[PDB]
Amino acid sequence: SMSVKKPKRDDSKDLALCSMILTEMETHEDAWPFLLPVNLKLVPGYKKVIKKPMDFSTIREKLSSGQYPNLETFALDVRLVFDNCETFNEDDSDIGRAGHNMRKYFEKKWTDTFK
Repeated sequence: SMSVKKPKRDDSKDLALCSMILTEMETHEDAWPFLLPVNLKLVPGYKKVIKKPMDFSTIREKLSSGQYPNLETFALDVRLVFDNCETFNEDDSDIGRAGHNMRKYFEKKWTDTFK
């Protein structure tokens, strides 16, 4: 509350460490469905169904330009990528499986880096 603060967590490395995690996601072999925005002209259904499209390139630009106020907002957009993928893709598809794999990969890095 006013003039009563929990001890200050060092957040000065967060930007750099989120960039490294994002690099590792970008270079994963199952990243290919997620590297660029879904083409809303060429993928029937996507525009209407997926209210908040997100992809790694968009996260990378947001990161590089100070559009994440903190590391939680960064994790929200990464998770959004996988939640969108599950909304639109069957579990038993290459893209569906890619999404589950990448989410698992991300969540381990996240815990190991920050928890």
